[PDB]
Amino acid sequence: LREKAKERNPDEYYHAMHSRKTDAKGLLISSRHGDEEDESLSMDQVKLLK
Amino acid sequence: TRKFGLVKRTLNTKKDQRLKKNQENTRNIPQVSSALFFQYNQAIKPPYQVLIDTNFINFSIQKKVDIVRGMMDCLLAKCNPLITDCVMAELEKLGPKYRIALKLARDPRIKRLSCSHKGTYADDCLVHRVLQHKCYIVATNDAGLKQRIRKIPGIPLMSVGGHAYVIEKLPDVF
Amino acid sequence: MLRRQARERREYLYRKAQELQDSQLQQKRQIIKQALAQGKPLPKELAEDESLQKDFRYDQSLKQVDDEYAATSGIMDPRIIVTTSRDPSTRLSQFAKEIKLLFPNAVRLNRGNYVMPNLVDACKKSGTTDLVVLHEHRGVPTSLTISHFPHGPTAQFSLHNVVMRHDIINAGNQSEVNPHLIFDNFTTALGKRVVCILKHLFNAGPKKDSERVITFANRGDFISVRQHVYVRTREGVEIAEVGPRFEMRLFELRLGTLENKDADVEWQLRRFIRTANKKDYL
Amino acid sequence: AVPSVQTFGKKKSATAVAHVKAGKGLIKVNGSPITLVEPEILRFKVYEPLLLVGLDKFSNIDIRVRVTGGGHVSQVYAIRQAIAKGLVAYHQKYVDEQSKNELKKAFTSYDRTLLIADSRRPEPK
Amino acid sequence: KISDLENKVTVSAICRRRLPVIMHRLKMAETIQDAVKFIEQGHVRVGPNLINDPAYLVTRNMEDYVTWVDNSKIKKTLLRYRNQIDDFDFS
RNA sequence: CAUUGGUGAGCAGCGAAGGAUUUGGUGGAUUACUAGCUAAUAGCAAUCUAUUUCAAAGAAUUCAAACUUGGGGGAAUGCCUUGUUGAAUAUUCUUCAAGUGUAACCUCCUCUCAAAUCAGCGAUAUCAAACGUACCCCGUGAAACACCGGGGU
RNA sequence: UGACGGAGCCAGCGAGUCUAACCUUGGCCGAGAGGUCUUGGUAAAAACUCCGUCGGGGAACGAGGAAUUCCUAGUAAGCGCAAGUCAUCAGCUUGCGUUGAUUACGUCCCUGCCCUUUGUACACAC
RNA sequence: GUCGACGUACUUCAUAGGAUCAUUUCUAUAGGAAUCGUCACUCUUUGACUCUUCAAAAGAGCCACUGAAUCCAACUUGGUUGAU
Ligand SMILES: [Zn+2]
Repeated sequence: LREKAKERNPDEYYHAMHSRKTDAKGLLISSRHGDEEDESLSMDQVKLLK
Repeated sequence: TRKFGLVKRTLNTKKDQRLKKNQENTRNIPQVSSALFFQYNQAIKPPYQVLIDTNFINFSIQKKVDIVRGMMDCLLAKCNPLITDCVMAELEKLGPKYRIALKLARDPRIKRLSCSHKGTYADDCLVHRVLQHKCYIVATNDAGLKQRIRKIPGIPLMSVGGHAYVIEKLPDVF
Repeated sequence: MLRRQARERREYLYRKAQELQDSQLQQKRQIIKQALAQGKPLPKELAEDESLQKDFRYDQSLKQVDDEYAATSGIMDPRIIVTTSRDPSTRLSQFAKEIKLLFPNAVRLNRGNYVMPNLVDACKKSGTTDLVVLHEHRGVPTSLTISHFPHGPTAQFSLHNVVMRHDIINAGNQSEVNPHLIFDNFTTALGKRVVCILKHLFNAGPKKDSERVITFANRGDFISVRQHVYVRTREGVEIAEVGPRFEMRLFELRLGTLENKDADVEWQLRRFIRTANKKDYL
Repeated sequence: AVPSVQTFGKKKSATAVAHVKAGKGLIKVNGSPITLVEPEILRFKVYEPLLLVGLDKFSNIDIRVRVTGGGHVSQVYAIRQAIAKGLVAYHQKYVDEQSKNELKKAFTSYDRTLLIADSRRPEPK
Repeated sequence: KISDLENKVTVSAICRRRLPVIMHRLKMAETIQDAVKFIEQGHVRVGPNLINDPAYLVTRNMEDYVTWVDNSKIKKTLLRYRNQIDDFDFS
C-alpha cells in the first residue's frame, strides 16, 4: 500500500472525482448516510416532516 | 453537436447472433437403489436374469461348455440367460467365421429382450440396463467391461475361465 | 526526469523477470545447438515442440559485469560523493576525508539538515554514480554504505577495525593517482556481487606502472581492505602502508538505493539461525 | 455562486492556503486578523503584499489564509507568499488583466520571493 | 529474444502504443473510448504542443511526456480532488 | 465558532406602460460582388420541332497496360509463362510436358495486453437496535434490600 | 552572551492484543501455592517573542598555551522532539524539524598531487 | 586435481475398444428422422432510433426576425361557510 504511493502518476482522472470530496488535511471524506438520496432534507420535506 | 469518438459501425463477432458459431446462445442425484445395501444387493434371489456379451459366447465355444447347462454349474441355481437386441446385432456383425456362435445364441431357452437405442454398441447398452435396475447379473469376458462394472456396486459379474464359468460379486457363492 | 527515472526501473524489472522465464528457453537452445553440432539423441519435451523448432531458426545467432553497471562499465568515469551521517564527530569528519582520498573522483559534502530523499533526489539530478555515507560510535567509525544511483544497488557495510590516517604521524599526503586493485578470496556468486559493486568506484584503466595499489582481501568473511604504495627493487617488490586499515563486513544488500527502504533484498546477513556460524558468505 | 480564487504559498515546510473572494475588505489569518501575527517584528514582512501595491486594492476582496507547518519565521514567509499570489491571481480571473501586470511588475521589482517559491534544492559541488 | 521479431510483432502490439491506449495505461482516462473523447476535444499534449489526432504513435522514450494540457477544465478538476489547485498557475 | 454545502423565508439597493432562464424554425454573414438556360461568335427565357440532317474531319505500340498484392510455407485442379504433339493455308485451334511461375485456391500467423472494469470475498470505520454492568423509578403482588415484569439515566 | 515567575504562539518523522521498576512495615483469608488490602523509602517540542522583578570556587576551577585538525549555503553553528529495524550503538547511535550566518568562490606565488612535451584530428587561424 | 570404469540410486519410453462431426450428395456406413412457393396470433432473444443515470468533457461560434415552455411581478377566479 506504500508502493502505490510511489507511483501515483498525478495526472490520473477518473470520472468519480465529482461526487467525492476531500478534507483539508488531505484524506477524503465519505458520508455517514452513504446513499445518493440521504444527503440533506429540502425545506418542503422538512415542512412535512415537522 | 455530433458525438465524439465516432467510429465506423461494423460487425461484432463475439456478440452477434447471426453468426453460425454464436448461434448457440435443476440438479439430479440418482438414488442408490432401494434393493442395495452397502455392497450386498439383498434383492437378487434365484432364478437370476443374466445378460450376455459377444465375448462370453465366443469363449464359451473354445471352452466346450453349454451356456444354460454350464452356467448352472458355476451358479448352482436356476438361471434365465437373456441376450439383448444390441448383442445379437453384434453376433451377426461378427460375420462368417463366427456363425457357429450365432447358431448357439439363438436357442429358445436363451431369451431375448429388446432395447430402445440408436446403435449396435452393446458394451454400453449393457451397463445402462444395469444401473437403472440392478437386478441383472452380467456375463462378460471383455476386459474393459469388467472394469466398467467392478466400479458399479452390487452387480455380480461373471466370466469364463479354464473349464467352467466364475462369478465375482455374488455374496451367495455357495 | 522524476517520471522517467521511475519508469526505467519498471521496465528494467520486466526486462529482468522476462529473463527468468526465458532462462529455461536459454537452456534448451544450448541442446539444439550441440545436437546439431555433435550428437544424435534429443530429449522428449524438446522433441514434441514445434514452437521451439521454428523459434530456433532465428535464435541461432545469439551469444561478466553486473546488470546495473553494464551500460557505463568501462565508458564513463564514476563520480562519487562521501557524506557523513548527521552532526558528525570531528574524528569521523576526518575519516570521511580518508574515504574521499581513497577513491579518485570523490567529493566530501558535509551533511546536516538534509533528508535522505532530497540528498538522493538532488544527486540523481546532478548525476553521480553512487553515494558513500558513514556512521560512527563515539568517534570510532562503524558503518558504511555504497549505493549506485540510477536505481542501482546498495551495500551496507559494517567496518570494525579502523585506524584513521590522522592518528599516526605527519608522514605527508597520499598519492591520489589511479590505483590498481587486488581482490582476493572472492569465490561466491554473492562474492562476485561485492566485487562488481566495489570495483566500479575507481576510474577505469589504470596505468601499468602507477605506484599505489589498493587491496581488498577476504580472509574469514571479513573483507579486509588496506592501502599500499609499492616500488620495485632489483629483486623484490618492497611496499609500505599509507591510509586506513579496515576490516569490513557487508550485512544487507538492497536492489534500490539507500533512500528506498522497501526495495527487494538481494542479500541480508542472517544472524539468528542454527547454521549461522557454519557457512561462508552467509 | 461566489467568485473565489485559491492560491498556495510555501516556505520551508509551511503551506498557506489563501482563499480570495469578493467581499468587504477583511483579511484573516487562521481565524484572526492580520494585525495579530505572532513574531511581532516580522509583521511588516507580511504587510509587504498589502503596502507594496497599495491598500486600495483590498477594499472589495476577502483574504482567508490558513497556515500549518513551519516555524515562527517560515510561516511569515508563507503568508506573504500566498497573499501576493492570491491577490495577483484574482485580477487575472475576476478583475482586469492590466491590473495583474501592474501587480506582477510591482511585486517583482520589490521581491520576487512573493510570487515563486525560492526552492533551495541542494547542490553537490 | 531475436524471435520476438517474427512472433511477437503483431498489430495489436503496435496498436497499443497508440495514444489513447497509453492514456488508458497511464490511468489518465477511465476507459479507452473516453481517452479518445478527451484527445478529440483537445485536453492532452506532448511537451509543448497539444496533440489532436487520436492515432498518434508514441515512442517509449516520448511516453514520459504526455500530460493534460495546461489550464484545461479536466486538469482543473483533478487538482480540485486533492484540494490542491493554484490559480496563479490558473490551473 | 467556520462553511469555499443544499433548500427557503425576508430587506437595503438597482428599478420609464415588467424581469430572468431554456429552446424550435427561417433569413444575412462566415474568402473579394461581372446575372439564368442551351446544341453557345448565337438563340431562348411562352420551346425547340415539320431545317437538325447531309458533307467534311476523325482508327499507333500492325493485339503497350495491376507502377496498386499484409508475412511465412504450398498450389492437385485452375490461370500465367515457356517448351512440345496434332490438324487448317506465319497465325488460329488442339494435345502433352515443364517452370525457387502465380494478386485464383490450401494452410499457420497477422487475437489472447508490463491493461482495465463488473461480481465474489472483506479490513481501518459508521448509524441504529438488542444484550451486559452499576444506579434511582413504576406496575404486578399481601409481601420478600423481591429470587416477577417494565421504564430511565 | 544574566537570574527568576507568569502569558503568547510554531513543527516534523513515529502507532506489531504491543510500552515496561526495585526494596520495606503491617492486616485479612487460605491446608498450601498464593490471594487481597495496607505502609514508608530509592531510582526515573525547545530556542523564540511579550510582561513582571533583580544587578572568586567550595583542592581542582574566571572560556583553556604551543601545536594540531576539520570547514563554503539551507553549509558552520544554536535548539529540542522522535524512533532502536538480523551488523554496529544504549556510557550511545541513526533519523526528523525548527532558527541559520561570516568569509572566500580567486590564483598556481608556497606545499603537495597529477598530466603533457608527434598538433595528427580535417578546415581557417596560430 | 578433474575425468573415466564398475557398483548403487532415481527419471523417462508402448497402448486399446467405440460413437459422432468433418467432401455444396457421399469419411465408406445401408439397422439412420428430415424433398411442401406461409396466411395469422402468442412468447423469447439481438439490433438500431429518441431521451437519459454513474459523470463528465466539448460546442462550425456571431447577429436579425418570428414561435413555444418554465420561473417570479402583476391581475382575475375559487378559498377559513376550509385552498395545500
Ligand atoms: Zn441396446
